[PDB]
Amino acid sequence: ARVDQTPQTITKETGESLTINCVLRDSHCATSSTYWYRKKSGSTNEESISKGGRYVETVNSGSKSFSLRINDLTVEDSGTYRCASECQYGLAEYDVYGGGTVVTVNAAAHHH
Amino acid sequence: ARVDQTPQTITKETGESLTINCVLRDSHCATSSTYWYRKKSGSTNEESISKGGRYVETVNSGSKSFSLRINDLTVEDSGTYRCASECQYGLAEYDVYGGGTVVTVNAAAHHH
Amino acid sequence: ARVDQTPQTITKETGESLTINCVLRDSHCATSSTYWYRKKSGSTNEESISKGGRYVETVNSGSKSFSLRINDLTVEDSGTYRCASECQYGLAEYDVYGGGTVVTVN
Amino acid sequence: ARVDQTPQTITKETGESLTINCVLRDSHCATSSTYWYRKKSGSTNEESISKGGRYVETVNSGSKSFSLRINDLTVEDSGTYRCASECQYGLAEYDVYGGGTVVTVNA
Amino acid sequence: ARVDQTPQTITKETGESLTINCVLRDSHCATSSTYWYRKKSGSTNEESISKGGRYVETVNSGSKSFSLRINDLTVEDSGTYRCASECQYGLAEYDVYGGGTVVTVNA
Amino acid sequence: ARVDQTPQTITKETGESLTINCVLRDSHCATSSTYWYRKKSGSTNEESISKGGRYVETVNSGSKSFSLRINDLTVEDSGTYRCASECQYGLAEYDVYGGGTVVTVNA
Amino acid sequence: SSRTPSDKPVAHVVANPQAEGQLQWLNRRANALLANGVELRDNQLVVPSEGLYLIYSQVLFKGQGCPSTHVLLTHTISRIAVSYQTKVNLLSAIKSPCQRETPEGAEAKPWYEPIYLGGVFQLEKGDRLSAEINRPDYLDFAESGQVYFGIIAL
Amino acid sequence: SSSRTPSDKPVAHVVANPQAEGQLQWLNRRANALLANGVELRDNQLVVPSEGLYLIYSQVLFKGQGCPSTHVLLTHTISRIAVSYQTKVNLLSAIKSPCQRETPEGAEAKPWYEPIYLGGVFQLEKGDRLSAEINRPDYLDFAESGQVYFGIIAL
Amino acid sequence: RPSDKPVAHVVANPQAEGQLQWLNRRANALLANGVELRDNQLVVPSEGLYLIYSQVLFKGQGCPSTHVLLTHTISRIAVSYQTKVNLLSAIKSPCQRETPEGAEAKPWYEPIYLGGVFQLEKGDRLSAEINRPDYLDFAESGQVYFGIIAL
Amino acid sequence: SRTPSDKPVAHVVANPQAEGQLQWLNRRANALLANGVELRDNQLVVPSEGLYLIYSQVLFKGQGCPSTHVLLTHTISRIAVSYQTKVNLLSAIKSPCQRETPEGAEAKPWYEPIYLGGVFQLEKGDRLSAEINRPDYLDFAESGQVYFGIIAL
Repeated sequence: ARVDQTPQTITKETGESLTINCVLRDSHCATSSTYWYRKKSGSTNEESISKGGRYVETVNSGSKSFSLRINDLTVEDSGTYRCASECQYGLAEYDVYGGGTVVTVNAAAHHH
Repeated sequence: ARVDQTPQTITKETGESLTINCVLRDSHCATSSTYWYRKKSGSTNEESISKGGRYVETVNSGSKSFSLRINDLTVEDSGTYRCASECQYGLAEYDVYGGGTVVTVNAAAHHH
Repeated sequence: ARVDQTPQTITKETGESLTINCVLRDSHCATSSTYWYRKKSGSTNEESISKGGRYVETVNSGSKSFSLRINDLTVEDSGTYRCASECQYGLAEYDVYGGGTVVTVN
Repeated sequence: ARVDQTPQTITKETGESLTINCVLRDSHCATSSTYWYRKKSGSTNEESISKGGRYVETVNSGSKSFSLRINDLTVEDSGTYRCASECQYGLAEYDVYGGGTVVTVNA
Repeated sequence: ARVDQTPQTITKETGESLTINCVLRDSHCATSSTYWYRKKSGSTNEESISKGGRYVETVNSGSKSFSLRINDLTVEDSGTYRCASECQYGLAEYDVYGGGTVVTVNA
Repeated sequence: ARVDQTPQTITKETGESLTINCVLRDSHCATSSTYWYRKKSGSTNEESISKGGRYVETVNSGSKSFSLRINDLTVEDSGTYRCASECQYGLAEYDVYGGGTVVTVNA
Repeated sequence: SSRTPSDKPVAHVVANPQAEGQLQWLNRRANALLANGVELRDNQLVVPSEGLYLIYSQVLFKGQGCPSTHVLLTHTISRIAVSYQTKVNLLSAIKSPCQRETPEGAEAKPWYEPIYLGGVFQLEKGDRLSAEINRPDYLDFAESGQVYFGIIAL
Repeated sequence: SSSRTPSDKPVAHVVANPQAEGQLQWLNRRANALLANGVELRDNQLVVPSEGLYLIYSQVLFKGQGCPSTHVLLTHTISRIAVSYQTKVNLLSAIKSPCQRETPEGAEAKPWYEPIYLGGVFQLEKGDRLSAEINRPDYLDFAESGQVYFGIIAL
Repeated sequence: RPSDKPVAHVVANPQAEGQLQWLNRRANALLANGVELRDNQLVVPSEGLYLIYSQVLFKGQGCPSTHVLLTHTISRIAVSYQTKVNLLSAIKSPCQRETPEGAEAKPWYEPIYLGGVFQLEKGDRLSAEINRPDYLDFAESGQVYFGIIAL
Repeated sequence: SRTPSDKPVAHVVANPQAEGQLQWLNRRANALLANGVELRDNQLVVPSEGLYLIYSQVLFKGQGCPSTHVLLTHTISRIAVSYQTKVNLLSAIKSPCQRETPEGAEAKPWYEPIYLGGVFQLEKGDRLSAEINRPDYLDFAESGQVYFGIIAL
């Protein structure tokens, strides 16, 4: 099924770390050129997530799987996340996608 | 142990094809400088198998493992076959070995 | 008069827990063979409660008394509950019963 | 103990600078809620020392130590002076005490 | 011999005050990170003495010596007392110990 | 008794062969993780017997029993020989012991 | 109406005051409990579920004089387990009931000595605990909570 | 000081006042003592804040010296007066004879020590008044610490 | 068959004649879910409300004329306050007369039990101790013990 | 003072009070552990790639020759990040007792030391460990009789 994003629907609370895993099934796609796209709830932008800091990316070529750990979760980090990979064999060059949505609730902020 | 041969003892019949696989365990050894050696049963000199014709060599870079398929099997191809690889990190150059024995049985024996 | 079921009528709400107590007054019936039966409002079957899980039974043979606590109450637990016991002295063998109704509102 | 009143049984002149220092050892007690109590010689009643004037208190929040300097020392200031603090951790709330005596001689 | 406990065997009476003095002989050790450990007679564990109240510590850096005056002596104060210090010169970090025993009888 | 040594007090001159049997009565003890100890002429302490060697151990988890055949019998020592096992159920972790006496003379 | 819902197997049984010179445990009395599965078979409590329990019991001994000096007072909680079918003591205590002076003349001296036991233990399904005393002729169940015995599922 | 454990379960562990004289005055603001999560100390009585199963315990240390009446009985009882039944009833009780007849007639110095401990689990309701009591408050030994105390805990 | 929470019930070693040593690897004894047994000290693994208890049985075969004082104390050293303080303690005098003497036979037994609820913190070291460990009777089972349980 | 050494170094000494075991200590006089070398669970962790000198000595003493024929061994092992299996870098064996359990005579304590040293290329995070087979014969009574250290050359 050409890369399989595994955690489809996840629900975390403000202050957490969610891991999204994708495993490649196309033997032409490489774990070297990977990209991540998030689409903030209610808008259709699919901006590109950058590799660094709050977004740590773990790649393992042996099992041909990559993940994207998001730490210090806020409520502004709720949206549909996609993984991507760059494939190339003969004269053909393409990329592959997935899918998985996150919903984050707050902490109610108990006032003294 | 550095380098693990999977087919330890095989007993195929004349007219067949055996593949012997080796897996690298040291992250300093490369699947690029791979070599194969045969020792014909009854003699001591270990000969260097030439990759071509009956001796075909395959490689898988993800798991750092290589194999050697031998086709058109005769009965004179019975011996102890080893794989080898060249490792090199900083001020170091060494090589690694394994082990795996072959017995090929012939035909006739038309029981009358 | 041979077994006294004390909570004759209980009305509890969905989720709570009712306890039914029975006390033996005949010293020939044994607390080793106690039985429980419910008859759900609208059914013609006396069912036997199995001793385990939602149905916990506590017995004290010194007082010849046993109890039946039911937890996680639904509205499907509305019916008439009876307790039972097996008696045996000399050549005599008999059984004993009581009476008490349960209704759960949602 | 949990509070260390340092200058014990001092005997000075009808002068001044009767500094008594106390050191807090329990990390649940705070140097913000500090209290001082004196009990004269021969009496059966503990009074509450009020700060200001003759009784000045210097607080050291860093050192978890506080002091109580008594100036213009008179002869009616002969007694056992104690220091106190209010401690509070989780669900526990208590207070702590020490000990230290002063005797004043006159010219 | 890298710190010298002077009072090796001392025997004082219940209600007294013993001072145990240690002199630094290794010029790398500092009188600032000094620590005290006692081992109560009959136990196989050395426990750590706290600095305050009944345990008063006097330090003099000129002779690189520190002392430990212990007051209100009971019969529970019989054991092996050792002194310790933290030494550090350049790339090396170590600590040093001593030895000295106390026995108290009642009255 | 949680563990039952059947062959106990005996006097077998040097040179013999017979198994000493221990039967587990606590169903939480395992036939594995078992160790054996023999005394030291019944004078000082018990020794910790090592693996195999001059000692024989028979284990069968079906019968919940382990044994000790006295092979290559020389004069090592006399005393009470004990068997032991490691038992553990849920939140509990405990062990069990045995006992049995052998006396060796010579020719 | 039992308005309070509550759980965890619990028991606090008291001696029968109207039981001559014997220790019969009761639950159908004032401030005593036996609920959520604990069974009283033969002055023995049957654990209804595996878990960690707190076990406690007290016995108060009273006699109207010490005639002989051959009296040893005991109070013991024993356990028979499914895994090891022998009665073993979990908590035990002994107390000398008459120190000395064995009342020679004009005895008329009621003596009182209490004993309390408590501890935490792991019990399994079907375990049978029993609180026992040596001389049930010295039981003083005349007042209120002078003799009792209980377990509580922690 | 900031605490990192939001604990609850109504609890109380009060210890006797040493400064008090011949009385069993209970305190909560002393060192290793607790009184929180709704339990209030009214008239030397603990007031249960919520229904449930509680663990009740108390210890008393009796110390005297010489036997004047030769037959003294020391009592220690924990009582409960409940909103459901407004009469003070004994939950746990104990009796102890500290001096068994013989009273040294003529010689001196013989301080006797006899402690009493009580503990049990009970069902308490909101507003129940529990009380730790003794018969002779002139033999109390509240010297040192934790020799006489009284507490409840919501299990 | 689950677990529960920090718990401990340790009993004295019977084969330590004339000494008090708490053991955890013995029949019907517990030490699990974080409680540590150091040098006869229990280390509280979590801050919270705990139940601390201990019983000791003292036995002697004779009454001396020194007015014997038997003491039993459970102590606590906290990270906040580095001093040994008594949480629970009791004292008892077992021998009233002037030694057996005329009838030399005094097999006396006297037990003492302690119990209470406390708030303990991480790293606190609790210790149950007695002043005269020469009269300790660990002859039978569960006659001397010491334990804590997280309430 | 002036100590611009800056080079990975370690020289650890046996614990004199720890009995029947080889537990390494560094906070002892004339022992060092600085400039990146960390000591975890009786293991030295190399902080930087380079050429190292590894050495260790053990002294064995026993108070008589039993009939077990003890084979005293001493090996320094290296577990690498590249190859996660313990491999021996330096090893030595010594037989101290070639005589029968002294029949009428006794005492006569035997002493046998073993020293190991070599140069190796080590990587970051490699865990070196000095170990012996019979830690009940270790004689750490005096000073510097058992030790183990590396220095970045």
